[PDB]
Amino acid sequence: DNTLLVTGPFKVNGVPLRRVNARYVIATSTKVSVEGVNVEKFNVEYFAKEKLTKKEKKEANEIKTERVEDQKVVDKALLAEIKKTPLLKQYLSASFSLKNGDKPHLLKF
Amino acid sequence: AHFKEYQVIGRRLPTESVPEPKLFRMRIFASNEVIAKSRYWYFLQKLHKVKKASGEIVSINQINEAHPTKVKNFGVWVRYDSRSGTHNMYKEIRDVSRVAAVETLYQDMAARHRARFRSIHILKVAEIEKTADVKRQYVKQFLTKDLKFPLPHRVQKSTKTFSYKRPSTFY
Amino acid sequence: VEPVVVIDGKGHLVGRLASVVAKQLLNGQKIVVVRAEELNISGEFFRNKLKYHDFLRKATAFNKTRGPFHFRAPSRIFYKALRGMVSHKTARGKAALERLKVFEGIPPPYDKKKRVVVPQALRVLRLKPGRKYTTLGKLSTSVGWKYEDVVAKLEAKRKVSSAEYYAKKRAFTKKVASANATAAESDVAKQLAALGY
Amino acid sequence: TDSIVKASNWRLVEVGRVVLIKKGQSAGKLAAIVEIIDQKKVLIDGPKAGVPRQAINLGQVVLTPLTFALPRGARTATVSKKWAAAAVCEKWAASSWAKKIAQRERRAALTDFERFQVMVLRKQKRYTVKKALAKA
Amino acid sequence: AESHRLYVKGKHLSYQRSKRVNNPNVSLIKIEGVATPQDAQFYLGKRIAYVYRASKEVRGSKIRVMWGKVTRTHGNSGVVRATFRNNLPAKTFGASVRIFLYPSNI
RNA sequence: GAACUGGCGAUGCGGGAUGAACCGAACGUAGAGUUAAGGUGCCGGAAUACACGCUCAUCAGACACCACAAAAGGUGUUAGU
RNA sequence: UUUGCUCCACACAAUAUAGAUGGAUACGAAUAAGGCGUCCUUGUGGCGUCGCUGAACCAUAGCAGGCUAGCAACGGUGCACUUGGCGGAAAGGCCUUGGGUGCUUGCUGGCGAAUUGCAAUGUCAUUUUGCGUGGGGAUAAAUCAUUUGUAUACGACUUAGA
Repeated sequence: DNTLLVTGPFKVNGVPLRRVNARYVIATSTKVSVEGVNVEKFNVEYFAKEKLTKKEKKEANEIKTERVEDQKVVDKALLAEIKKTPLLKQYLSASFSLKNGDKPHLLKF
Repeated sequence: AHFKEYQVIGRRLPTESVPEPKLFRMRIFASNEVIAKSRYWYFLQKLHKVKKASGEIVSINQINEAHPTKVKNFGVWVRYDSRSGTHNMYKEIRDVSRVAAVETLYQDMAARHRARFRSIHILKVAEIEKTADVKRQYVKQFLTKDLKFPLPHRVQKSTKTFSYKRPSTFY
Repeated sequence: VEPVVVIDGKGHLVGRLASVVAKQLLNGQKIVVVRAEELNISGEFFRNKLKYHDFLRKATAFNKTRGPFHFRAPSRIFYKALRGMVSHKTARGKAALERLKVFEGIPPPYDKKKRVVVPQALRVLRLKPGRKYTTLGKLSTSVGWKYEDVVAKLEAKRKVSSAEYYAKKRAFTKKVASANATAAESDVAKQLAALGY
Repeated sequence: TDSIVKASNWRLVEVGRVVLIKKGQSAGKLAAIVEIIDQKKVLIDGPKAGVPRQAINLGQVVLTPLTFALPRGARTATVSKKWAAAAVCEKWAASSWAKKIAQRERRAALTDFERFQVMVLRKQKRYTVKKALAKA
Repeated sequence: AESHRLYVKGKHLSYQRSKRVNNPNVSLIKIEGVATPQDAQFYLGKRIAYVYRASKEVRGSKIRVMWGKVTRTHGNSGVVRATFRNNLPAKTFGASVRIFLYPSNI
């Protein structure tokens, strides 16, 4: 459904296996190789919300075990590729933000 | 506008009493072909008994400058109409090509005598091949040996509306 | 880009500075203008004195108290020139004009802050060398401002204190530049130089 | 004693003066002034940098402190030969003006990972400099 | 860190207008940093949010948002034209406003 | 007071600050784009654009209709014969 | 006037915002001249360097930024104190001494984050007021009415009265 499968990895910055919209990301020039990861398991039916009825109203106020060992399988294959070039773990752990004087039409990502 | 020079060659329409008319040629500074042909017919109506309905134009060709990177001195002879009469002037311009020289000539006449394009007639323009035939001091000033001069008081235009230091006009 | 912009009014042209500043206020930038006694007006001092006398003639005939008020301070002259360019009779104009305060000299809220200039309103960048100009403090004390000398004395005291500040600042920055030069040509310095810093 | 004046020299325009094109189609290259048209415009040529031989207004160029020998009205083969002989391109490159230009375009060409890297390196350099700022 | 801004600041200047007739359907936005239409062409199609506060809590918040987008450039100095779902209330002339980086082309 | 035409009267809209007649253009209700006449320092939407000159006024000048100035002069300054 | 008034701390409400979202980052003067460094005979001095914009400089990694372990230094920074100054133009701020305490991403590790489901400002600021606590602080005047006549159309003014 025209979505991008992404991961943090979850060990680095706490972002799980997820899908995002391609119009809501910035493709940086930083590139790592993801060969050696078996992502053909995931599809549109892998992420189902189990839609809620109108009667169940949350007045005041969990995770799939299949999802958590799938995350643990993929992220240990990603971090082995991360350890080759230096400072990528720190780069992926740090957040992105615009400082004073940053012009996004002049910035290269 | 930005001027170009054309040769325009035309003649009268051929009749049985006289075929092959004499094929007059003129050099016109104009913005384009339409203005060039209009000025050609204007000056031929000033010279000979012909008009556009009675004649035709056999050729129009752009004449670009032979050496566009040689610095020349041109002497220009001009008629212009003032508010009270008609006068002849001779002005000389140091510049790199004929079309740019007549562009600065039109600007100079419009600036110094308020003469418009409709009032200025270009009699002729010719390169002065020898120095000391230059007769105006404002162009003879730039012909001296080892000419050099400074440019005092540099003003640099800024992109920001606020500057964070007092600017300098050193050059 | 800034919360408050402090403009040193020295050497500026009155109309060009006012047309910059009025657009800044209407866009929503807070402006404070200091040293209003050192503004410049192009033209002879006698021409601008004659202009102010022509303005000073104009008053309401049946009651002078409701007429045009002829303010004499240089800051209020600048305020007049700027209120001419802001549509002050509307709520948007009033909200714009309350983002502005103009002073003679540099008061103690702003003597420790950073002063900027407007290069498209500076006299040395705008006028041809040779044209004559005026000083707004001289014109204003010619037409009736009473406080030209007390501002001069306060400005002399402030400049003495500021030079005492600047000597210490220069000594500290020479120490920092010396330490940066001696701590350069290390591996982190060469990597930063390769990366552009 | 002896008479003292402040000389106040600045950057004469003459033949052989090296200029930097400020704006236009070249916009940042070097040229050499071949001849002087009038007070406001000159004929320049920039044959090593690919600037064509042209007349140009003096407000579109910036004069550099570099000068070399040319006769007036020299054609582009002689201009290129004297430019290579005087070797003014690396003499321009050795200046802090050209280093500032190169620094500006390098900082423009940095990416986000390189910006993270310069932040880490600047933190390390700041640590060692502020450690040096405790003994003097 | 200490900064978390993922948008570009801008100012709501005015409506689209002639000398004496304004048009509230199109607003004029000064994005900071851009000073030419060629640099302003990067920001076309980006979402704009005007974020303001109110005293009365409506659905868990006292902060209300008005959404819009950049449509075209305006003039020679990098001002852009913006259209919103409901037009901006015209007391916000000079108010700050947020230009987000989505929908991104990079 | 007449001749030919176009208008106003009978007609709003953009421009000329303002105005029956001028310039542009004639009108169902809306959306998008492009313009006319007029403009782009600020009021005020839009270049404190670019280029060549001229002018310093102890009443400068700043745009058709249009809201005025002449004869005569000036080693002021510029360009010419 | 039945326990009122002010200040301090947080506790909850209400009230709005001309419009935070890394930092308003301090010589003066000249511009047909300067700034900085250095040297000397200290000057309107000699020598070197810089500008050509802030496209800078500083800051900037961590759950909107967690919980822990170690290394290297004796630095950097925040908070409440504390010593000494300076600042009256609208000072209400700037500098400094000492100790405490927390953090340190200068360097190397360990654990956590998901489900806000493909975005929804996704809520983190400061402005005023009230009501509670519990801890200090202090115990007035003005007006009407009477009177005066230096005042006066009436108000107002000037006087007096435990």
